[PDB]
Amino acid sequence: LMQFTLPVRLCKEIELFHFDIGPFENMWPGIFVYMVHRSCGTSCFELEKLCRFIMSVKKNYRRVPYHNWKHAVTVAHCMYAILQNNHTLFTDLERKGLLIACLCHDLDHRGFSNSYLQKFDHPLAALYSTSTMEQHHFSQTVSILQLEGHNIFSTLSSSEYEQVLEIIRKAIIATDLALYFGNRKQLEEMYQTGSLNLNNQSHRDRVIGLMMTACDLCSVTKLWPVTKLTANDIYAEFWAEGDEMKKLGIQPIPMMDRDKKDEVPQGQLGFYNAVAIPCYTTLTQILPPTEPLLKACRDNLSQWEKVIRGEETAT
Ligand SMILES: CN(C)C(=O)c1nn(C)cc1NC(=O)c1nc(C2CC2)ccc1Nc1cncnc1
Ligand SMILES: [Mg+2]
Ligand SMILES: [Zn+2]
Repeated sequence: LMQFTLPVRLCKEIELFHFDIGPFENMWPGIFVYMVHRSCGTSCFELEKLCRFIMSVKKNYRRVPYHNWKHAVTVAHCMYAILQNNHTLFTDLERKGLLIACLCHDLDHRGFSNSYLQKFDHPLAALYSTSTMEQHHFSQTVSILQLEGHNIFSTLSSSEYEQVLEIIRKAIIATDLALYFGNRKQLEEMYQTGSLNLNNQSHRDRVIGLMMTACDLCSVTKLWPVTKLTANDIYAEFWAEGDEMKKLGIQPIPMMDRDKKDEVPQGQLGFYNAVAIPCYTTLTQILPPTEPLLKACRDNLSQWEKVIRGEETAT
């Protein structure tokens, strides 16, 4: 067989949750295939269809500061690390579907929130009244799957194809952060009452939802220099959206106002406490080997505190 390999440093460090995929775009499809071959298997996908699918997905991501091709592969790699360290817990269809869900989860993102689309009266807001962008991301995934020579699931039965698409659909919808709050609360009680049951499909759905949120935010789980630089990229988008809110004569929320740039360290503090820490805490309870995500999330929370006390800088 033709096995995918990586340089020595990458081969070792890709197994770490805090791996950064690096600045060479041309290496990211190779890295994604390697992760697919090792987490799923070399026979999960025809290599020629996968490559065509990968390059078609890449083409349908946009040149935006944060919600771009690099973010898709990064999110997929966080899922890879969760799968390799919990390998006994997941089905064949789930390994197949989830890495693909992660690659496709922000397809055709123009760098604007569901809220901006509602206030702008974007046509997508008419079509999908909730999880607007996320329903578009799924719609874009299905389009690509339906291109000639792009059916990477061609060997699945009709009912399997439908299950894996349903895994992908729910995984992509779960990245709507507005749904994460409710989902984490439900999973918290379920765990603390001992009712959570991984043979319960509606419970699997919620756990995978939580893995998708964890994967989606995994930029807060990287070494500090990666986390700090990546924060410029998301705020570059938040600020462009705030400008656009102002153009509609609407005051943006604080994190999207580029005039409130000096309040980023406190807004980050707010975000780690209200969102990130709860997220990885609950994920660590349910999947103990996902610990290093929460550790690295706490370490970066500590770094934002150092920035607020002026012991560290945010260039
Ligand atoms: C709901 N709330 C309160 C928020 O979304 C929120 N409020 N503030 C003040 C910041 C927020 N979010 C982010 O910073 C953020 N969001 C996403 C998701 C929503 C798009 C992802 C990463 C984020 N950060 C980040 C990224 N890469 C490196 N380091 C940090
Ligand atoms: Mg998204
Ligand atoms: Zn995302």
